[PDB]
Amino acid sequence: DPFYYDYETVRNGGLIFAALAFIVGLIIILSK
Amino acid sequence: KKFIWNSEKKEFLGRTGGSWFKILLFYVIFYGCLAGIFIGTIQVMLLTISEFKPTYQDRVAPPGLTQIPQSQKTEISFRPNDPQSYESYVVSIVRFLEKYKDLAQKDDMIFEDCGNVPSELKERGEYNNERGERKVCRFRLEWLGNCSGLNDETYGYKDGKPCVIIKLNRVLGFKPKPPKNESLETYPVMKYNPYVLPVHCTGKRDEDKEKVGTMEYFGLGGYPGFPLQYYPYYGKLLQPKYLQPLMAVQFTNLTMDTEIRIECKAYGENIGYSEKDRFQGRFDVKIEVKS
Amino acid sequence: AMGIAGSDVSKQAADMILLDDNFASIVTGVEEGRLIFDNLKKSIAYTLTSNIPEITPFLIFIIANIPLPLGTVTILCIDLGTDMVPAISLAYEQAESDIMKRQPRNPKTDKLVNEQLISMAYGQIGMIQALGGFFTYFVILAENGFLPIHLLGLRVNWDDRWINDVEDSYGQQWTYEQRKIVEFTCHTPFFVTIVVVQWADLVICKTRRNSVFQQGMKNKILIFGLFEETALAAFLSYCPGMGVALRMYPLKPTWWFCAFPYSLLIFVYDEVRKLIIRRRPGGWVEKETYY
Amino acid sequence: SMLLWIGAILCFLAYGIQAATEEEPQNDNLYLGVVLSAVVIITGCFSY
Amino acid sequence: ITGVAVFLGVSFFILSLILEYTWLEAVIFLIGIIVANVPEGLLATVTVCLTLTAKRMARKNCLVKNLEAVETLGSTSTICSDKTGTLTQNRMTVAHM
Ligand SMILES: CC(C)CCC[C@@H](C)[C@H]1CC[C@H]2[C@@H]3CC=C4C[C@@H](O)CC[C@]4(C)[C@H]3CC[C@]12C
Ligand SMILES: CC(C)CCC[C@@H](C)[C@H]1CC[C@H]2[C@@H]3CC=C4C[C@@H](O)CC[C@]4(C)[C@H]3CC[C@]12C
Ligand SMILES: *[C@@]1(O)O[C@H](CO)[C@@H](O)[C@H](O)[C@H]1NC(C)=O
Ligand SMILES: CC(=O)N[C@@H]1[C@@H](O)[C@H](O)[C@@H](CO)O[C@H]1O
Ligand SMILES: [Mg+2]
Ligand SMILES: [Mg+2]
Repeated sequence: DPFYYDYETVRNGGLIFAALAFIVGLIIILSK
Repeated sequence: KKFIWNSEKKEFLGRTGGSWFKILLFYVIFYGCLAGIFIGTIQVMLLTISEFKPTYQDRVAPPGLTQIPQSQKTEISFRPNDPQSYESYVVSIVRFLEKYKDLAQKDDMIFEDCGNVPSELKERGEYNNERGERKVCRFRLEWLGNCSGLNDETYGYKDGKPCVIIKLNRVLGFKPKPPKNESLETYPVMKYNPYVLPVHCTGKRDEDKEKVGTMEYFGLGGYPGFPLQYYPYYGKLLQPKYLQPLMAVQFTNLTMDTEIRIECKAYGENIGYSEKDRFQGRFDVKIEVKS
Repeated sequence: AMGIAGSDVSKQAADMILLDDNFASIVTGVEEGRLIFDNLKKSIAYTLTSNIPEITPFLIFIIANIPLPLGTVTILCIDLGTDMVPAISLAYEQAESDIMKRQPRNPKTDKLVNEQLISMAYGQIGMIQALGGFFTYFVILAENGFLPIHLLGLRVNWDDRWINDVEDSYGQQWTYEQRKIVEFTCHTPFFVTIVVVQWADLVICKTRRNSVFQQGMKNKILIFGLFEETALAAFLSYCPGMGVALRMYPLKPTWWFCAFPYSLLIFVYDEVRKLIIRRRPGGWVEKETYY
Repeated sequence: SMLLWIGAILCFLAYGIQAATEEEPQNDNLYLGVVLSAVVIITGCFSY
Repeated sequence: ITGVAVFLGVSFFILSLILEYTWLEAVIFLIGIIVANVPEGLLATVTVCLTLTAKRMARKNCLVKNLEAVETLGSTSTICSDKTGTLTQNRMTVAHM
């Protein structure tokens, strides 16, 4: 049915991006 | 403290007259530019949407169950004796049913007699304007039983024992799927499993359940379900003046001068419900006929 | 005074103490002073610009009786959620030029929040920022068949908690919670878009005079903040049940890039003005816009 | 801090006026005052 | 800040009743418009920023009892110092031979 979205997928997708994003600025700010 | 009106430098509101003009020009040009961008961006967005089908329909996946008399709080309270008390309620019924008379469906060209019994859902092509302006299935007020607005009670409607119908939210492309024969909760007030989507109403509250003993359902062909044949809806632009199927209920023995609650539940495979939306395929009402 | 070589009474009276007794601190002292003074101008501006898009929906919400484009909850996530981290980062910015070379400000002639700042943020950057937000707002609605032209005056029937037969221009019927779930879902990108534009406003407000590349993006705090801000926003929409606790629902991917151009346009506009300030020390660019 | 305070009290006062007039009004303006005031308290604690 | 806010709130308060809105709600807007206009997060931003700058002063043994005093040194136009102790080392010391 065209009235269903695999929200959980992009939901998890977003989670992943944000989690990854945090570690990146973290790496940057803790530059050594 | 507020003497910026004038100065030796001829500042108006603390500002020079010529420069005012210069600022005015900048703002005007700039603001026009932004709007010109904004509108142009919007024009794009217009062209990213089809004119026949919406791009996203996931939100309306659970259908809804509206009522004809839209009470400020789903509550009906009035005097049977007093016309004025129920006059306002009556008016709402009048407007909705106005576009349903046999006379209203004057043009045979745009009206198809679907039939006098439920029949196969009528798929009407792919949703494109390659075909023409598609056809609508009719619906006579006579189909409503003993709750006909313009017939037995043309202006009276119900002075006591009021009628109340439910309606399915008009939805593009919904293919209803009637429930299978074997459902444990299913109470078979009718045996029409093949071509009807049943709606049954119960008090929900035990106190209310006792309060109303019986209710009378009226359906096309004496069947208490939406006709599968009428659907699917093809869109307002594609199908102007499309008529939603109507199902009516008239309550029988009732408790007067008391408040009771009735829960109307649609059933079928393709129907969901939510404990946060009291109207998402479910239905509640508070009703009190005080004399 | 000098901590180890000074009278105790004088030290208490003094507003500043030197432990090492290195008189050189004064030099660093004024250096920081004139430096922090500027960076505050920068910092204050970033938050201020945000208010124009913050407030704007509320205004039109009354003017044209449309569904509310932005929730108060999200605003808090901007003023006090995302925006803060970049705002702190601004202070770390190094001096554009050697400040020690310039004269003391005059407390009458030069002020912290000048008239220019307002016109720059409230008048221009914020207004562009707001336009990006509305674009996204109109886009989402249309993409679910709620056409911009058709959204006028719709507020009244919209916010009613009982009218569940609202008609979209496509022609479908919607229940209260659904169309609310949409209004909430619509609110979330407005917030998101706000971060997208606040990207540009952050960069441009990193420098007053020199170009962006000229200053260089060596400020680690600023960089970490952008990622932190972005991550927070993203998480804010995709954590389990945010639409339950804070009434903020997930986002369909194409939404994220809704206003990337709007912000880019912002970045382009400020940079070209910075160049215009550079090329010519003429007053019109300076007096009107050099906050 | 004082200026923010005036807004908060103003938010708090606003909710009362709102509650009396409408029916079941949204707790938005109220929520605003609490956070606004809290900000000052937190700010004050840090400053002290 | 407030000066523009009142103007906006008042102007809206006018255009509110210009449209079919009652005094009862028109005030609610004027309050709300002025309210949401008020900056909120800025207070803690500025304060945190100020303390941070002082830290580096304290890193180099430059301390200030009053936090809001760091900016004053940069914003000065005239100075006056005491020759003894402040400028001198206040020690009789071998000068020239
Ligand atoms: C470096 C920056 C400025 C470039 C622009 C940021 C882009 C790459 C980031 C910022 C936020 C991100 C989005 C956050 C959430 C999701 C949900 C995920 O399931 C699909 C991708 C999507 C939609 C991401 C796409 C990439 C994205 C848009
Ligand atoms: C320099 C600037 C001003 C050029 C302007 C280009 C604009 C008008 C173009 C470039 C990229 C385009 C966007 C690309 C992505 C999407 C997602 C889509 O689902 C809605 C349209 C939208 C949002 C487009 C709108 C039109 C757009 C914004
Ligand atoms: C109907 O409403 O009216 C009839 C009188 O004309 C009556 O005999 C019949 O029982 C009624 N039926 C219902 C279902 O109300
Ligand atoms: C069309 C119809 O009535 N079909 C029913 C079927 O649903 C039911 O399961 C069966 C009982 O065994 O009896 C049949 O008559
Ligand atoms: Mg704000
Ligand atoms: Mg001395």
